[PDB]
Amino acid sequence: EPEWTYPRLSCQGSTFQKALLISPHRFGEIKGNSAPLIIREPFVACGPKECRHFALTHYAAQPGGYYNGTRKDRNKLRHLVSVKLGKIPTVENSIFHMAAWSGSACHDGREWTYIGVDGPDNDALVKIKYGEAYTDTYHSYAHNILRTQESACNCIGGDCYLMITDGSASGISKCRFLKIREGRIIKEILPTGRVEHTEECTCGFASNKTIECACRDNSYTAKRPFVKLNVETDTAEIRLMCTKTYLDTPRPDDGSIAGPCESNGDKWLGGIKGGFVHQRMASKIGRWYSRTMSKTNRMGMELYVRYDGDPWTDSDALTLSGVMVSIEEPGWYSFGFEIKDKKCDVPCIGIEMVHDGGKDTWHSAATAIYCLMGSGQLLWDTVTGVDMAL
Amino acid sequence: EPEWTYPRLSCQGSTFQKALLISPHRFGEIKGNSAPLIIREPFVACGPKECRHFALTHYAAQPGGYYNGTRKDRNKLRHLVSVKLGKIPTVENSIFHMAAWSGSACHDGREWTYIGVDGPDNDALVKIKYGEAYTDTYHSYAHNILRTQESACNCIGGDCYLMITDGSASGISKCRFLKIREGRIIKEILPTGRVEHTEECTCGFASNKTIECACRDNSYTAKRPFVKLNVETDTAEIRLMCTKTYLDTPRPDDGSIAGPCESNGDKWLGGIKGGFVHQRMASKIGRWYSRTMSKTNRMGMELYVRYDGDPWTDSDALTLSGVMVSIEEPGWYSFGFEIKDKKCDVPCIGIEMVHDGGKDTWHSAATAIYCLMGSGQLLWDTVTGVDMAL
Amino acid sequence: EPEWTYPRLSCQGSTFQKALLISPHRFGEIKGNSAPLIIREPFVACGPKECRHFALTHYAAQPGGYYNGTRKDRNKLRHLVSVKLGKIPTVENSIFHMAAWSGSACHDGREWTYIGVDGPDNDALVKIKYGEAYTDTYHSYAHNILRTQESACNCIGGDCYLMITDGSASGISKCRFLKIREGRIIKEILPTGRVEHTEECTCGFASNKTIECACRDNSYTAKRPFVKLNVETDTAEIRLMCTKTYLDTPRPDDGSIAGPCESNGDKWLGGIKGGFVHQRMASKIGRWYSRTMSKTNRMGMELYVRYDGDPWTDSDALTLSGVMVSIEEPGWYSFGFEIKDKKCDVPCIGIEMVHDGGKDTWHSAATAIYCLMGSGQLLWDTVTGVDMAL
Amino acid sequence: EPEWTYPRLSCQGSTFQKALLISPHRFGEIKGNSAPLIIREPFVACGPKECRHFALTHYAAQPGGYYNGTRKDRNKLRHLVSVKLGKIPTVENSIFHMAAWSGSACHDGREWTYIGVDGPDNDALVKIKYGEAYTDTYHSYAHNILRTQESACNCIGGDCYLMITDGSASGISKCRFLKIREGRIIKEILPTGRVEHTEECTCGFASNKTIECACRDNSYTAKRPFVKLNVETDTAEIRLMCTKTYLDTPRPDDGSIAGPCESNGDKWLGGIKGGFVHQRMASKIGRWYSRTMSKTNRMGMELYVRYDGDPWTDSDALTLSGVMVSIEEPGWYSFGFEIKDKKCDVPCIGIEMVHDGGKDTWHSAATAIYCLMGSGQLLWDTVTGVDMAL
Ligand SMILES: N=C(N)Nc1cc(C(=O)O)ccc1N1C(=O)CCC1(CO)CO
Ligand SMILES: N=C(N)Nc1cc(C(=O)O)ccc1N1C(=O)CCC1(CO)CO
Ligand SMILES: N=C(N)Nc1cc(C(=O)O)ccc1N1C(=O)CCC1(CO)CO
Ligand SMILES: N=C(N)Nc1cc(C(=O)O)ccc1N1C(=O)CCC1(CO)CO
Ligand SMILES: [Ca+2]
Ligand SMILES: [Ca+2]
Ligand SMILES: [Ca+2]
Ligand SMILES: [Ca+2]
Ligand SMILES: [Ca+2]
Repeated sequence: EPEWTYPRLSCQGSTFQKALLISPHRFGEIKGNSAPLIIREPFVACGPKECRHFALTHYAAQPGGYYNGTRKDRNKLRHLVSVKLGKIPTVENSIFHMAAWSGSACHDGREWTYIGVDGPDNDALVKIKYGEAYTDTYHSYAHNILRTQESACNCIGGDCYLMITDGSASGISKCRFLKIREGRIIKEILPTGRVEHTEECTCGFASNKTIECACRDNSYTAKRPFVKLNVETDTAEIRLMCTKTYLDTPRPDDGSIAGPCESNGDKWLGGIKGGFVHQRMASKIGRWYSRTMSKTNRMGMELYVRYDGDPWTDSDALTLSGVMVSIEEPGWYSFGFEIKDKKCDVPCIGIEMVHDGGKDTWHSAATAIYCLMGSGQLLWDTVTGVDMAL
Repeated sequence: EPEWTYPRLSCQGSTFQKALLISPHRFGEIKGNSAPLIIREPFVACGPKECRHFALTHYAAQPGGYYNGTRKDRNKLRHLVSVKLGKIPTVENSIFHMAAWSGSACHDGREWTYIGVDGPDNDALVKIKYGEAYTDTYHSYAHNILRTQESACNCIGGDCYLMITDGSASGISKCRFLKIREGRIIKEILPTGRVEHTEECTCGFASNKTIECACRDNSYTAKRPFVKLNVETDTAEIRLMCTKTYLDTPRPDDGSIAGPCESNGDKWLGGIKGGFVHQRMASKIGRWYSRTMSKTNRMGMELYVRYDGDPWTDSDALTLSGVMVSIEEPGWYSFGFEIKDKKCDVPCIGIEMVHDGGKDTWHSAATAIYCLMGSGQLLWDTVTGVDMAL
Repeated sequence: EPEWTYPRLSCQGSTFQKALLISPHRFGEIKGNSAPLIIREPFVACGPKECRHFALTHYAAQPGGYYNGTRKDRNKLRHLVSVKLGKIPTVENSIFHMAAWSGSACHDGREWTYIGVDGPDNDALVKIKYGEAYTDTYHSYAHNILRTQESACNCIGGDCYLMITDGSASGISKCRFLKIREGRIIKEILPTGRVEHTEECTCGFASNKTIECACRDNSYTAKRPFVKLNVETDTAEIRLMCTKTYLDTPRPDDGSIAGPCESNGDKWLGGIKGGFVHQRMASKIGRWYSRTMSKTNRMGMELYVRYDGDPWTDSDALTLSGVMVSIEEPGWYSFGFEIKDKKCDVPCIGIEMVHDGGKDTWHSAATAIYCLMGSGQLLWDTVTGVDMAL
Repeated sequence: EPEWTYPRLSCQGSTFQKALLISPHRFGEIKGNSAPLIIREPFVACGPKECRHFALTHYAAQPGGYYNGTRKDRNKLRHLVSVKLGKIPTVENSIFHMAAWSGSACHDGREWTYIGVDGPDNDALVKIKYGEAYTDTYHSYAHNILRTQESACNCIGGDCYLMITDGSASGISKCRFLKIREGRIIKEILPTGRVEHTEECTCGFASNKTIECACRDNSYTAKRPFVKLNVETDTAEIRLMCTKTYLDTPRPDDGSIAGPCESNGDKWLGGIKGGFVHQRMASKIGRWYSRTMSKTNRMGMELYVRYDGDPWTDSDALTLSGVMVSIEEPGWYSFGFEIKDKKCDVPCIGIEMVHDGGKDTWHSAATAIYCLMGSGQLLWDTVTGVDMAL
């Protein structure tokens, strides 16, 4: 009988470097003989023995004949699939866990937990799966597209925590947190503080007592709402990050937003999921973030870091760590996960590189990875190498 | 040495929701690069560690060149194949267990048992397989298409029970039950009661002492013959279900059949295999059934439920639970199986969604799944998303 | 540490029935999307946990571009490959063990032993492989196409026995036997008796003290040379079978060969590998043989059996058991192997069904299987279902 | 908990024979249905239970649409992939370990260690991976294409040794050695002696105290620099081999280079990685080398051997052992690895057979293997069997 998964100290290191790239459409030529699935919202989650590359497929492949609708998000064909990290997600390589248009997954040291959301926008549903068995569900509370993270949930000692949210994308979406255990929701936490809008949270353990999240506000601010969940008391609390380096997209020039740490500024309506991961140290804490290069568009991607301080009250601009993707290459959703080494965890940042060619063609993505290893500075940037017209 | 499989209490819950969809032909475009097998009569069966998606292939794929004959049922090329639940049944993903045009399978907690039927219609044969070894056979008694369930057999404490049947589809087909153990038939039970016609039974444990089956009568009634097998004495007994919600197809308006619980009514010649599964509770019993939406055609699919009572004498109409498939989408064979969680069994209903385009083209099917999870009502319906002309 | 494999009593039963068919070219249409390997000389061998389908590929696939030369036998591209029994041997499904144009394999209860032959016809070489390591070799003695069985070698208590042969196909080819152990040849046996010609032997355990073989004589007789190897003393001895049902192809009418059990009769130059397997009983011994239906051509295939007696002196015609393949369907090489059940061995007969369309096109084969199971008579025959022009 | 890997005595034998060939492009016809990856610099490395076929892919396949650039070496798309030895490295069969344009790997008896190099030529990076976790990095010291072996690193008792090098290909490239343990570099050795140029080293254990390497000098000599690393003191030392059979390409006639063992002779600018492996004996040492057949071009490949002596001072010409590849067939990079049998190691020599058709088409390679087994002489040569125009 295996033991439960706990957050440990991150491995020694001080910089991020190009780790691996997964460009399934470098094989989808009309001339080729492969069949990569058309997907979006990819994310990596790892257990003690393996890392898995999850994603949301449109139950279609390239080359294929159902490209129409792949640019849309919610529908009755969307499914959450996954391949082992390092394998091209093809029709046969892949595994379909369930039907869903929003999802998350996390391993608890013993078994996998898959989360999926599907159903009518006004009464959607969150379905928990433990291994091969469907174990539970959660209903919509705001009755407007119940959705989840699009990144790994976080398990500790057997209890897993997962952010959920219901509401308008241009209005109010108060997020919620579910304390899931062995597939069954044993609790539902109501966060305190700034909650006008909080979705697509990238959560991770800052320690054995706290989980933090860098989220997305789609209608009020270019600042990223920041969650701090006290695992010990299952209580949460949110409030806009205070640094000058706004991590959302779109966003105004750094420092452009006048006022205290709670000022939303101009709506800058819209947003994007941002990478975020922790570097746990015996007496210090590293916080790595990623943000698109273009301020208005999803192009490029840079890495930031800030050791210690309270993101809630620290307005000091973050430290630039590197360019993971140039402005000529797509830089869309991003996320964090942590590989488990023998005695330490390895913080990494995955990046969704969408191949957008309009609604008239297929719409898929590549997944570039970057992990903490060694010292110095980020050396190389990433490219998908795909030519959509093939 | 593993221990034997026993039926346990179902997991807590009170509604069925869309679980997973397997549409292998969403990848069989002339333009694509995949190779899904052309099949029919799919069914899921699970062991303690995994669920497998079995089916009957025509040893052909799409796109391919042997579409002629795939709409026929019995032949020398038909084989029983299976992939793990969650994988697309393709030429390479699949495993061929044996040659057969009728089949069943069930895991006994230790090893898989595959059942296959093939041979001349007048002297067909039932072949039992235990793991990789061919272990036994059973001959035709009525000498007219010896056939079996097309759904999982049920094992308890090591002994597995399987319904078989021989006879005319428009005449008399007295079914039989085989008590198989470790691949060898240690008994053959002769059911009592209504037996003029009883085929394609969907059986499952109602408890540790009884196995129940919702079967098909192809020539006498629109009511479903109902089997109750006393596992403790290996004795059976059949008699037409008594509810007003006739579960066969075709069928007349509910309550249309005048008379007592034994009235067959108009022949309504023909039928279809219907889903059926048990929800075991400490002091109550849930019985879930499925029936096509159209009364005359195999279109649509709805879920029913009836807690307690004797289906043999209860004429009270079943309770509508939801629409798993609309009348615009194919709703063919259906069936039940139960996923094994750590401490409870999860009742599910699989549905065969055939892609019928006439005998002039390929004839294959998708498999939509629905499982008990959480409460409330069924939220979403299922679609194959396939456009046969591609 | 696993224990060594020993021959046990066969499972109870008294007839052979169609078990499984492997027609990889039912997916090689120019229109399809699969890639089955072009092969020949297939054979199945099983260990305690799995059966494997070995064969000799021309390192080519259908559809493909290297069909020229596939009808030839020996060459520098031929490799011995294998897939698990039940999987289609495709480019990706397959595993390449070594380069060879003649081969054999057998599992000893602990690890697999692969045998391969390749090299110049005048100085060919036999290479033994144990798992992933190349362990030994044996040189040509007659200096004319050193070749081996094309069926499984037989291991007992850890020592494996394998027939080898060197010589002209139309002249003298004295076969030899190698006692291999853990990959290394610890002995070389020189058979006694009739040895003018003895190749492609189908060997199997008649007991814990004797291995028997039905072989092929390519230039002297239509009778099959018969080997009896005393495992206990590692001594052999050969002499033409004495039944009237000649099992070679070509062959004259049964009983046509005048004289005693040693008469070769007319050369009937040429031959074919024939199926042969043992049915071990507490006090009786079943011997099953297969022979093409046509006397002059490789078409059709029938099953024979003879309980007890000495094939060396028994001239009584064998008992016809059934038609595994009609005269309209190809019936080429055949062979025997035995599946291992929990407490008994299951004798089976595999059949090579070649798709011969001349040297101007591809030349591949299907593998039909038949195993002992239950009683009565053989019910169905086998067909490849392949239309070479697709 | 498994124990550490140590070098043992090689298995008994005295000759090399054709073992296995991996020609993935025997399936890349425009007409076929397969997808082999376009690669280069292949190499095999084995652990106690399996051998893996690593290589450097251009993230492209045949047939495909990105053939331009595959003839170039360094780029942002190159990745180190690997399949189990015996499987065709296809898009789906393969696993991508990391992004790199130079690499190495070795198993330490417990877990795999993958090494990859990528980044700007002037500030490249060496990334160590232990299983699924990124563990360490090493920076460029000469600031000119930091690169590594292109063959397996060598682990002993848990510590693994890997040659690295930085410098000009036509100038000075002083190589370095990294003592890696559990993914982390615990030491960096600076070799003594001739070091003007030393790259692409083929290293292997000559004993439990010494690792030897046959390297490449790209700008000064046709003689192969020879490394001897004292594992016991982690000290190294290099000096040009002294035999008359120059093993580099290009090279002048044997014995053409006048002078003592340290004479570089004419630049013969350029080189190639050469095969080299040890045959450990109780009291003797076999050293096997390979060298292209043509003196000026990468065509053909022959095997050499020299028992005992000091390659540093022995000028006696090596003993010709055989022709693994004729002058009509490509003979490019070559390398050594050792399969692990139950009680001994099996020395083998892999050969890279590039399919060069100019920069206007794809550029991929086949991998022919040869291993020590039995006695006598090398019997057969190897051919790719590929016709690039298909
Ligand atoms: N309002 C949103 N942020 N929605 C949203 C926006 C985008 C985009 O801008 O590209 C993509 C997907 C979604 N999503 C959906 O459409 C339903 C689920 C969800 C991703 O799983 C949001 O979590
Ligand atoms: N009389 C029947 N119910 N036969 C039957 C009917 C249909 C259909 O109406 O679609 C499909 C398959 C069968 N079957 C066969 O043709 C042989 C086996 C069997 C399914 O495995 C019946 O169990
Ligand atoms: N003389 C023979 N029997 N040779 C022979 C004949 C045929 C045939 O008639 O179809 C096929 C293969 C072979 N073989 C070869 O060509 C080399 C090896 C061997 C099969 O592995 C013979 O064992
Ligand atoms: N100077 C060299 N020897 N470079 C070199 C030469 C060739 C060739 O001549 O064919 C091929 C690859 C490389 N390589 C590169 O381009 C970067 C890494 C490396 C192989 O991994 C050299 O180790
Ligand atoms: Ca925003
Ligand atoms: Ca494939
Ligand atoms: Ca009916
Ligand atoms: Ca003959
Ligand atoms: Ca040189």
